[PDB]
Amino acid sequence: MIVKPMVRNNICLNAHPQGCKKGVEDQIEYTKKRITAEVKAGAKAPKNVLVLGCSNGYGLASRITAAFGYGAATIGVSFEKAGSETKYGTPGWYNNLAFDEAAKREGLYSVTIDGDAFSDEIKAQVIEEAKKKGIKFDLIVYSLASPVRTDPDTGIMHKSVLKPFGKTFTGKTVDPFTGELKEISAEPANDEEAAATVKVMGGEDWERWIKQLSKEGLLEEGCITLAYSYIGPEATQALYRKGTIGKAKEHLEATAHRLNKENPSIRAFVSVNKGLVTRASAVIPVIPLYLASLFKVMKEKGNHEGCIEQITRLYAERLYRKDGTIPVDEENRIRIDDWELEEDVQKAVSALMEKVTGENAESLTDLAGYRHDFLASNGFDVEGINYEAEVERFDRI
Repeated sequence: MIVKPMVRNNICLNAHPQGCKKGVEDQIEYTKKRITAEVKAGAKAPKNVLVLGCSNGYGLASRITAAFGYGAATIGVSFEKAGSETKYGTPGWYNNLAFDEAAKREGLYSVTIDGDAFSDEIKAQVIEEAKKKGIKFDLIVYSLASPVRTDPDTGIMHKSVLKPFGKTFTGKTVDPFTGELKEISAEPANDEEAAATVKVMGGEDWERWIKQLSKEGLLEEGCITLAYSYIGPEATQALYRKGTIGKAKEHLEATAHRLNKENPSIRAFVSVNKGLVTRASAVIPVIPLYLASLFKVMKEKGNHEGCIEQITRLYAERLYRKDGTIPVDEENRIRIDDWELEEDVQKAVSALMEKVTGENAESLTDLAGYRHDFLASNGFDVEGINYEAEVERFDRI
């Protein structure tokens, strides 16, 4: 049948198999052009990489950059739903298929483990595969993105929330598909939601991954491990700084800190990345309007980045530099949101957000870019795909 996007409750339910494939291929093509012999010259390189949350976003870009930019062997872990002949798989499933197929063609070692990365079973499968091939990891990318986590020690499921503390957080927002400006709110959270959010979005599982791998002797001396995060603009501080998200990030930072203390042979960092369209963006106040404005400003300035641009820059200009350093802020965090949080960028975005109305939104902001990023995450609206051609089956390509 002809596959078109199906969005319900601000979520794209289905996925285009060929579109997802093309999306992966485009990132690979960029990486080959971005990470050249000259960029790599005189710098170290990853060899054995573990990527947790490898099927989309920053995780996918991290695996692609490591594999197709540096030639590294990668083990990827993600929790997908398989396609089947008549029903849809998750976009990450098709992405993983595209990646492994491309990696095989290049002659690269690539193994994808599908399952709950929060579980000890999945960790066991990783350790087993690593033991089998004599692999010691020198780079571990933690990019897990889930609203829920089942505690491996208790079996209790925890649900994260995106809410402030004390007062209700209210701000403008925009529907990129209709162009309508709205006013939405996030109610203040309780102690349970706060603890649960830290349980899900903090650094517990990350540290658990590291400690288990270290115990099995699967970490190379000086192994780099990163957990991706976000700080955001002043307008959203009520959530990302002082909200439930803010507490989770604080736990993430304290975790990277504790990791370095107990493993003198390791290099752990929180990597603060730029803002991007995510599954949860739609329900967050301010965020969609900010991002649409941010995309507009940064594309005009020439410093706009997507996932693959962000991560290739991360590898080339932070992790593997010719000077052998790893630049961090005053809190020992890697910052690649540095272009986003430039004063000239933030002032332009702030001025832009104040001028946005229902009549000028499509013209004043990059609603087009927002729609593309939202759709491309599921394989829709990507260049070079017919879309008027029908998909024969959904368990392939």
